[PDB]
Amino acid sequence: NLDKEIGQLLMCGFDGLEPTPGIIDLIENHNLGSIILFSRNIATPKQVQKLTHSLQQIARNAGHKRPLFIAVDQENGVVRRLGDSGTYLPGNMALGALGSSTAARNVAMAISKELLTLGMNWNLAPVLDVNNNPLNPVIGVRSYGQDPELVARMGLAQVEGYQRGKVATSIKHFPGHGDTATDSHLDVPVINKTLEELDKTELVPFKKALEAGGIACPTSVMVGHMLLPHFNKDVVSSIAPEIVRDLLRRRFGYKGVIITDCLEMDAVKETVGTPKGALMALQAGNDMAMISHTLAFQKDAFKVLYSALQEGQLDKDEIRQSLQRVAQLKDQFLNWDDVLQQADLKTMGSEAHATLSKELYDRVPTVVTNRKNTLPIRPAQTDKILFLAAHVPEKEPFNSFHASLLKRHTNLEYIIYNEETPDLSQKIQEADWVIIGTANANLYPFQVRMVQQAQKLAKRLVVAAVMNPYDQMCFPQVDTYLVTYEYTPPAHEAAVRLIFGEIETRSRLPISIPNVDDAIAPATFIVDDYRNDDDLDHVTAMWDDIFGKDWPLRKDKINLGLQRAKLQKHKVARDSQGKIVGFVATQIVVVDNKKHGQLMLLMVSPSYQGKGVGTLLHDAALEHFREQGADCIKLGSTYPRFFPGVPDDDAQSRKAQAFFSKKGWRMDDNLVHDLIGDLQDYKVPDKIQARMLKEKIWFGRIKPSETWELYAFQQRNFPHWLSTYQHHVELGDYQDLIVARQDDENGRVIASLILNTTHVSHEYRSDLIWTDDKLFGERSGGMACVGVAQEERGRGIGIGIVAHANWLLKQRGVTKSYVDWVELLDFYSRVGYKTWRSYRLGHF
Amino acid sequence: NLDKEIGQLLMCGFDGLEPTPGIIDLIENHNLGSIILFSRNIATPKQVQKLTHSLQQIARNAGHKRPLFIAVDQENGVVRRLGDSGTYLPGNMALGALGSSTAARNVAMAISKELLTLGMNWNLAPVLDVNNNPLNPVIGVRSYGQDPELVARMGLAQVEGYQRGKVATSIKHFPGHGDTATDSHLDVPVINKTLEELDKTELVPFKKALEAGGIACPTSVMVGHMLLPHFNKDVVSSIAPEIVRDLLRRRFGYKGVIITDCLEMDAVKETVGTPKGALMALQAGNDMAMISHTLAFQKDAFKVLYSALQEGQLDKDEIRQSLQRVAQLKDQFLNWDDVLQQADLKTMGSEAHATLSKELYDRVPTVVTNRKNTLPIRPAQTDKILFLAAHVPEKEPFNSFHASLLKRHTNLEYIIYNEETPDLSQKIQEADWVIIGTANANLYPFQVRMVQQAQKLAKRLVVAAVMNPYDQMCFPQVDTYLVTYEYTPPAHEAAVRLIFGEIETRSRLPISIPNVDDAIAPATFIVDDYRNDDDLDHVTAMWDDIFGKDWPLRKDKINLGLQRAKLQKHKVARDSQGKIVGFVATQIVVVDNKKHGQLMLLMVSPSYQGKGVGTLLHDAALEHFREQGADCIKLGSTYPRFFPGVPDDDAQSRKAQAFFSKKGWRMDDNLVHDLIGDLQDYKVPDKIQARMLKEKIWFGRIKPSETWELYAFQQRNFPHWLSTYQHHVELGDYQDLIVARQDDENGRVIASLILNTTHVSHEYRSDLIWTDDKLFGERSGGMACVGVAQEERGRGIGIGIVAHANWLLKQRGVTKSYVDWVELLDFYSRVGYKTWRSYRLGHF
Ligand SMILES: CC(=O)SCCNC(=O)CCNC(=O)[C@H](O)C(C)(C)COP(=O)(O)OP(=O)(O)OC[C@H]1O[C@@H](n2cnc3c(N)ncnc32)[C@H](O)[C@@H]1OP(=O)(O)O
Ligand SMILES: CC(=O)SCCNC(=O)CCNC(=O)[C@H](O)C(C)(C)COP(=O)(O)OP(=O)(O)OC[C@H]1O[C@@H](n2cnc3c(N)ncnc32)[C@H](O)[C@@H]1OP(=O)(O)O
Repeated sequence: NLDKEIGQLLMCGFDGLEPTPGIIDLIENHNLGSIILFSRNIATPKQVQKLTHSLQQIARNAGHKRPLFIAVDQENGVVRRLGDSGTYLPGNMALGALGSSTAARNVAMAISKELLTLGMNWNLAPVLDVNNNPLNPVIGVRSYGQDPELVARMGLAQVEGYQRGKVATSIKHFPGHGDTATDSHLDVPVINKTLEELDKTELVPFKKALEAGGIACPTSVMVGHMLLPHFNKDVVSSIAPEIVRDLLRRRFGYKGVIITDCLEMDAVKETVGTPKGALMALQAGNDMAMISHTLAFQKDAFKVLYSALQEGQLDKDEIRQSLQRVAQLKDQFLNWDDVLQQADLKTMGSEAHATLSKELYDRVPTVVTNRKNTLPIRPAQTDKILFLAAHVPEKEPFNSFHASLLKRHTNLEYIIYNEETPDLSQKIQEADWVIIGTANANLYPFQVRMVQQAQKLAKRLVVAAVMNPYDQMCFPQVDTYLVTYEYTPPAHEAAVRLIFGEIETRSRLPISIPNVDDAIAPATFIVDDYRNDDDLDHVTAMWDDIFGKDWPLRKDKINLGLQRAKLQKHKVARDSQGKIVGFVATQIVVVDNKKHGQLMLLMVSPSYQGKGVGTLLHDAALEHFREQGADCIKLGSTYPRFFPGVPDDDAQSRKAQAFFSKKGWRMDDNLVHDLIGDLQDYKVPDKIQARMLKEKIWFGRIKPSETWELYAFQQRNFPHWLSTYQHHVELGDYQDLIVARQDDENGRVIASLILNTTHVSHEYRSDLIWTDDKLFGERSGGMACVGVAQEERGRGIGIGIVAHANWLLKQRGVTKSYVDWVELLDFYSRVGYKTWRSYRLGHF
Repeated sequence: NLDKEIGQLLMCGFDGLEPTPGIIDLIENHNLGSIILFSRNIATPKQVQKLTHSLQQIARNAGHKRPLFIAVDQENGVVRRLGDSGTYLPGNMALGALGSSTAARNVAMAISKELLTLGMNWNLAPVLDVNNNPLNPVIGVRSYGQDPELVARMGLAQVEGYQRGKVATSIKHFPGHGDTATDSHLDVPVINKTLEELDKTELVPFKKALEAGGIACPTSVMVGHMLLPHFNKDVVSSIAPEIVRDLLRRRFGYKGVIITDCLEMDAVKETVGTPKGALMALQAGNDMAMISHTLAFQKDAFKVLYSALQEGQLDKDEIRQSLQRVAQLKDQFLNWDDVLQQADLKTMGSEAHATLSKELYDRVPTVVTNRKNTLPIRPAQTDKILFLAAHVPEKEPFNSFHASLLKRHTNLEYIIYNEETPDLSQKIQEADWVIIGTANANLYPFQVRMVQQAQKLAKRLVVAAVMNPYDQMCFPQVDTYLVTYEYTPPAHEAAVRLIFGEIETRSRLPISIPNVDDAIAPATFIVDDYRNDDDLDHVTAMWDDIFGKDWPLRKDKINLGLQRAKLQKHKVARDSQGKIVGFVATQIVVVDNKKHGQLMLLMVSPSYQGKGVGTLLHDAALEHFREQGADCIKLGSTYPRFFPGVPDDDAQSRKAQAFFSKKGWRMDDNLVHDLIGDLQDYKVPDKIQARMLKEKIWFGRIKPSETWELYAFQQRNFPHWLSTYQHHVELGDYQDLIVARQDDENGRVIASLILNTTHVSHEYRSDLIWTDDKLFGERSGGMACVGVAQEERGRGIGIGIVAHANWLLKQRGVTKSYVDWVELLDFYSRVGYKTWRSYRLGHF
């Protein structure tokens, strides 16, 4: 009935660097729909492309309707299956400490690119567990931090990032594994909390992800293994319908794929059979069962499901809906052509991703205490440095630390200390500097003793914790302590750079360290909602301060720009004393029925630039868009607008272009221009008069009863402008809506454009805001949305109607004319317009 | 201015039950604007009225422009000044535990009523401090609870309630005194937190309150005395401009009054002079200084300000702004007539408030643990009960507790234990039941010993913590433990009621008790936003369960009512398993440019009524209105609409009316009716045909070009209906818009009404939803917004246009006609309408 088809509901691993006979059977006979891989299987880039293609080949020959999913746990920091095949980029708490959702988004994009070229098309990530427990072993630095809002902010960003690169996601571990001291792999963790308690922390990031507007909403959710007595005290969360069906499916109304964590962990293997745990998972409402590692359970589980399917121990109607959800998920990401074609090995962003890693990691480690100003250290060449590193329970992970120390200082001793290590007192007292490397000392007593010992003896001690940042809770006497949030080579490089004062701590602890309350606070800026009643004068002053030379702009024009923005969301940045230091403007517009986010303006005061304020505001902007589902984002705005893209005619502006591309904005190669035209003594050239006379073209306004003819025109020929014409009509600016007609005032509309003139057009028209005496004057105007019908092209009408528009402006007393956002410079050269300012567009 | 005027910026108290020469001097000569009273000054209702009236007269007599403010700390739990002059109603944590914002609002209203009648017109309250510290001596139960969101919720509701009752407020203590173990009256409390930290908890309730839309936004804010080293490490927040101006005035942009806590507290007096401190307070940016007790300081402080005014040590410009803010505030609440009248002491709601006290306190105390099912106790008359209570550091608080037990049991011994108390072991073992009253045992070790002692010896133990609820942290072994949240007499009464099983625990701990993980969790219901894609069928089902008998209503009509709701915010209530058990519907509409909140519908499944679900949904709705500033609230809705008020034709609906009035809704004495009229064979009466023909009145549809004539009519004569007409015009239903014109189809508009007809009117018209075969059926229609110009009344037009309306409807094939929400029954009786259903309206 559904015997072969139920293979799509599974995900299974294997051992080695090429397909086993096991998984070949499962795929070919039992229609297995998803694979999972680990470092065991990741040989190296060439081997993996082959491996993924091999599995894919066998799947197609075996007659699968859709291609396999090939999943992996790529969380990036401490946990990372790529190894040396792919780039080291910051893991979760590292990113949390870094504090930029944009940074995290980019990391996920960079990773998905790498995974997709190798054949991975499903990253089991991100982790949305919240780390409010100092002693959490399993989810330590795998969580972004202690604050559920920070976890949401960063989580959404990565789900976007990964899925933006055509790779599926799984937010985990539902309902929240971050609050326990118990490890899921070893024992059964208990979360003794009610739904009300869960709503306040655990579920915050999950709720926010599920409610995301578009690409930032995850495509699957993973249910970990934890006991929740207030919901189900008999069985673990993955197989309890109170957690899966009642909470995730019913309450939250989640329509996507639900999958389990590995059913071979002791939390479910030592409560029931892993083949039994597979049945109870799908009974609870899971769409999918995970069985990584040991084949035998994979065989059993399959036969367990077949028999249960015969009885009626599985609701056949529910399994159909599950198979439907898995089909939908596959159709979103998978197609046979490019799944088999494979991409070239150089299409991994290896070089670009490498320079991202260097750039990010310099902003990661935190100096937590520095009571004696030991850091930065500036030893003399002949000073003896003792570097003591803890043993690990990857093999010698503190060797990269050692390497990085060597680049700065060679008179160095490197010892890996453990429980057995003979007494090192004498070395500690003799050395001029002692550096100790802890790795979860708060879980490994020998490290705490080592640090406490050295504290008594060392001349100058510094302690770097490279796993969880909580270690100093065990030795608060230590005056100088820092954290790297992960033991990766680049995290150690950055940690050494920090120690030698090459770099400066910019990150902020995403965590509380118990018994350590004098944490060092960097200068912090906070983002509030813009309040026009209170903030307008300051924003006005900021504009003149930054743009006043080339773009002087009075308070009311700024206010017009800002107050008329659709679905607006403007923010300011304030220092600790509430003084405004930066501003960002923002609107959302619908085009083709896609939400479009427009970043209208981003600016910060000169004396406060280069402190991360721009980045704060910028992230607040994209985080808002992200939640709203504004997935197509633009630099500058259409209407209303300060700039259509990024100014190009001064250095500070071009510098701001680099700022934006470096964050991930795709800037255009070519420029875009605003034109200026003198009309002092403008006459319509005779050739055009004669042409328009010969063609029998009529120009003039549209009347209210004729509006439909102008809308009909725009709908057929320039639908992207209809809303602009409609906006003016709402204000009653009919005198600015000029049309060309055939023969006379009753002929069909064959062309049109939008005039504007200072003091004539409605006060809420932002067509021309540059009315300062040093730019365009009082006696100023312009035109826009110029267009001729397709049928009527090549009769000289376009140049006619523009030339007429110039005449009309001259009639109104206009001496200086503004043609905004155009490219055909030779066209407007024929009627006296030379270029005024240039911009480079950007989008995302 | 300016020296006389500065007295308006001061608040001073005094000794006795009549004016001292001291304050008489301050009022008469120094222009003191505000008084503060304490228990010293309150003896009895009669004498307080005489006191407030005397103070008020002297101010009037002495030539004050505006009345004195008369302030008091009336927090209602452990902090009260009224004593027995006013009703005992639940203090803060009692209300947090109770869990209803409507209950907190209703308390404040009752208290502001009692205060005003005595001449007290400023309550220094509510406390928005968040109590996340288990050891907090000041601000224990004075805080609503641990969750800042709960504190905001209740805080807004009380600020509404007090100001609703024409009494001023001061939210306190900015920036948030909830997190310390140090007491402000004794020593300087330190809050070592950054702005970013404070924003997470301390400042949440203050921000929520400051951003409230209308009456729930507070009119003053008090700044406590606490050291914040990250902002200012030299002086306490009261006199630190980094807290007062930079944070409250600039960053939050608050425009109301800022006032200090008492400048006589040791935090201010023992750091710097109390006179000196008043100068620094106004320098920091405070509007108003408090000096509650000592005449010498009140005298000196004034002398310090007069000299400070001379130099220019005070920004004179800033003082004028302050004086204007005080003037603003006084003008909002105070006028000489009411302030000099002494309202009858019958107009204190004493008997009603007594009833409220009883009703609420039954929903207050919580049974926290009851492992042995000791509660409820059922002692035989001859059993011996021993009651041991802690000494206080009032009188003998647990006394009332003693009196309450006596009523249930005669054989009872009562001993107030302390440190000196000789051993009591013998009586404990001998007693059948032992009851121990603790009063912050976690602060007083002798109580912990006493409980530990009894834990082993006593036969059957129950422990009642009557101050802070945290006491069981000191003795988790105790199986049977309850808490009252305050030692007021009715809190104790309710506690005893719970002990003997007369009542049952309905509250939930608003707090976490350390070392007690097994709290008795009652079965709870959580409220989410209504999702129409998931919940429509269930809400439709729920409708049929509850109203299906007399009001059968199809899904699409329910969906129309709900989706067309303006500024909608609908909620559902689920149980732990996500099953929907209740629904509330809501919209906001603007009339006279005030926001009007409309409670469209409130319903819960029958099997789930009487479990607090209606209250949960109800409060969620009122919290939303309160925040939005929708201060005029209605039962039912205008357009769209299920009901215009509460139905009256069945018992369940009449019972639901009681439900609303108990919560404080004002229900009308009279009813309001929907009408039904059979048109099967209707004819226009001959007398009316004549009258119309005689008055030469013309009827017919309004044409699009004539729309302005209809709007002009409605504007001049029925402004409250304009928006409904406009709504129908947007849909294009001109064929339902009938007018009366003078002679002719071109005559002035003199009357109008709105028709509707099933399958003829636009699909989004909700005029008539009752189209079920058993109600009005498919051949159905109606009229609304029937109105004759005031200059044209008594020409039989009203009856003419309505008689015409029936005719037109009959022309359409309508047999049953719906006239909704009317009163003039005899009028519609003349055209064959009898009453169909009746509703009682309700407002707040
Ligand atoms: C569509 C439009 O909005 S167009 C208008 C854009 N505005 C302008 O053209 C002119 C005004 N420009 C500005 O206000 C600013 O220069 C902005 C908005 C472009 C950037 O604001 P800033 O606060 O300087 O940004 P931020 O401080 O995050 O700068 C990031 C860079 O500064 C450096 N930096 C930031 N903080 C630190 C720190 N604590 N220590 C050392 N270096 C730092 C980094 O190198 C970082 O990356 P990059 O050098 O690779 O670019
Ligand atoms: C605009 C319109 O909506 S028109 C109104 C139309 N709606 C209806 O008529 C629907 C029919 N009625 C109902 O659905 C419900 O009865 C409602 C909505 C009126 C009230 O909902 P309920 O859930 O019953 O209210 P709730 O349970 O909060 O309180 C009801 C009573 O039970 C009591 N109660 C609640 N929980 C408990 C408990 N755990 N133990 C003991 N008593 C309790 C309350 O104190 C209250 O007592 P009171 O009668 O002395 O005031």
